[PDB]
Amino acid sequence: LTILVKKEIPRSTLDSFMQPFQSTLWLLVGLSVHVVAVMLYLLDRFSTLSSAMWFSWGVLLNSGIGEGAPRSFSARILGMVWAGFAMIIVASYTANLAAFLVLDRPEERITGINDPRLRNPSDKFIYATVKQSSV
Amino acid sequence: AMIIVASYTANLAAFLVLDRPEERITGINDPRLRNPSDKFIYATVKQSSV
Amino acid sequence: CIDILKKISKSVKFTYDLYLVTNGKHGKKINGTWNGMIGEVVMKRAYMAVGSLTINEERSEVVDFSVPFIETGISVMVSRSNGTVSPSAFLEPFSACVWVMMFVMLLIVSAVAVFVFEYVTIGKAIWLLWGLVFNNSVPVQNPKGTTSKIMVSVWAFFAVIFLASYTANLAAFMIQEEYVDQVSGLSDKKFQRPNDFSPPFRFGTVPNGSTERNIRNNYAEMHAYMGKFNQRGVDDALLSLKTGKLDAFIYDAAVLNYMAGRDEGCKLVTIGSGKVFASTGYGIAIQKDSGWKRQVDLAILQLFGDGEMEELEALWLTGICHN
Amino acid sequence: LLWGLVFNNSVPVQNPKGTTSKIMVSVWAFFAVIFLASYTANLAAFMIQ
Amino acid sequence: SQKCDLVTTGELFFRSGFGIGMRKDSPWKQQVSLSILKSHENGFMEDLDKTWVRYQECDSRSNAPATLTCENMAGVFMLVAGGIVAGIFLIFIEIAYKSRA
Amino acid sequence: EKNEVMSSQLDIDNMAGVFYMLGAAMALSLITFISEHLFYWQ
Repeated sequence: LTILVKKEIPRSTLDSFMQPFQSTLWLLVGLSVHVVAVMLYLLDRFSTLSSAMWFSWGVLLNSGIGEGAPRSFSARILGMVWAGFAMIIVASYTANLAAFLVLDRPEERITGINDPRLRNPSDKFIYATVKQSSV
Repeated sequence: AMIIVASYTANLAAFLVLDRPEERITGINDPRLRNPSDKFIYATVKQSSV
Repeated sequence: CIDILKKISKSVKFTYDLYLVTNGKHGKKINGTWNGMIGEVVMKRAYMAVGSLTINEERSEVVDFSVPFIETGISVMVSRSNGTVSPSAFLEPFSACVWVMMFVMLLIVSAVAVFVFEYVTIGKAIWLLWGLVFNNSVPVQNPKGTTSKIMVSVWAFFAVIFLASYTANLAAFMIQEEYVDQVSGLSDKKFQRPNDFSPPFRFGTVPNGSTERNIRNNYAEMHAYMGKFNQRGVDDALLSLKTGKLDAFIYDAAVLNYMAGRDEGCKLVTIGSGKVFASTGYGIAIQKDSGWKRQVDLAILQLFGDGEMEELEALWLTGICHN
Repeated sequence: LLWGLVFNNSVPVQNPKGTTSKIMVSVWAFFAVIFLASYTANLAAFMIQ
Repeated sequence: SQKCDLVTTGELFFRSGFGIGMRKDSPWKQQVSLSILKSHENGFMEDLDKTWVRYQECDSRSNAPATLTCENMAGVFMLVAGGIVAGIFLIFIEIAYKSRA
Repeated sequence: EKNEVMSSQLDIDNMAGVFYMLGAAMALSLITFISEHLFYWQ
């Protein structure tokens, strides 16, 4: 003898492509990209317009199209810590998708014939027995 | 080359946290305990309550 | 079964005359004559055989048998380390629709490229679109800076999404993966061709027993090759399996499951599926036309009516990593 | 340019005429793959466990 | 196995078997269990299982742990296609700005 | 036992200290420009 129940499906949530887990956060990150480009252009202003319009998104998206390195090496150090931030951002993004994939499956199984769900007859666990049976 | 480096990363991540070998006993009703064998030497201190 | 016999003491009708058999293990028809416990149950030397013997056709014809109380079956056991092969891809890596929609997005923006080129080497531009999502680090001709250069950043963001999804799927399945390689397919063909497609397999059986007569009545063409492997002793076969000097040991899988649960590690396992090739039962031998066995079987069903043998199985037949 | 090494920069890089420094670029690029693999593996390891 | 959305949870709560009903002291208690042994001898019971119950229809509950499928996920590709016509409109805007500047 | 839950709507407290370490390196650039401004008088 065993017990048959209904299969509950822990659905895959394939819709996470348009979701992905931040979902309120990367917008202000993209705004910080723009104001960091303004920081670079203002460092190079008094002592390069398209390198403000470009080369900020490209170094985090791994396509470096622009005016390249600034003549000020301090702004080059700022770009260094910037792209290091980009590196840990994309690494953490991959790591948390891999976490979101296979982390948990919700509990469906009963703990055998000595279940406290079974031992205490409650309303939400309706059992059955076919009439005039051996059991 | 792309699928080589991707599979390399994936199998390092697999090798890291895949298995931990079993050390724990299954409580007081262990078949290791229920069958007194040589490799599980038990102890009791003398003149004790247990 | 000694505890079962103590429940026969509980069903108090009989007292005991114990005896340990000395010549022959179970019993074999030798020119009609029977040795073993069958040789004891004939000639009225023994009446009730409580030893772990199976109910069989050539045995039930001689004497009266009881109801079987333990489900038994013949299988094999191996000490096998397992694995899997992902054959040259991720077995069907993505959904194939997006895996060809990559080829669609190679072609939809070729028209945008050939339109903005007037503002032409579109074949160069096509391998620049391949120098897109895959990280190529190859030198790339760039335009004067326009919406195509916008689309480079767009599809670079898409490239990060692509490689992230691929790495996440790869890590997902190469963590979550089952391992079954060669359980039951070879048993009727490789094992029915034991050395014809492979270096030869060291089989595992016993000298005397019902399994030898079964395998000589069903698959006798392999039992002659099996005749080089007639290991006396179950633990000796276990140690020969530990030394790699055995392929698999053919035996009743109740004892095999018990010893596999009671293995030190569990490199040594059963077939795993539980698909026993035989399906028989363990019972008690009675003299023919002895009316007591009816009331004995009534007490056997009395035992069955409360499930004490599950508790004695928790007392006796319980393993370690058989879970 | 040594910072335009292990971190994937995609920034334009002045290259020499081709010598053992260019050998070392490939050496530290192999090291870069080892680096990013180790970092991603550790990150996934703790953010699961 | 046949119908989906149905799984069994535990293990053998009882242990039994299926026999043949016979009125008591029937002479056909002979050879019936021996024919069961004969059907066991050739594996004819397994042939009957191949006839009926060795046919798996619904998938197992091993836990597919995950899946390869991403069939409806081209909303990023739809955002790409919506940005394509925005790029054509912005090409017209850049033409207007070239005419201005 | 206890178990593990997934983490969506990401914990924003990491990027705040990321911005903190960003602005920390931002402050060095101004005094580096001032040191270069004093290097022209030497």
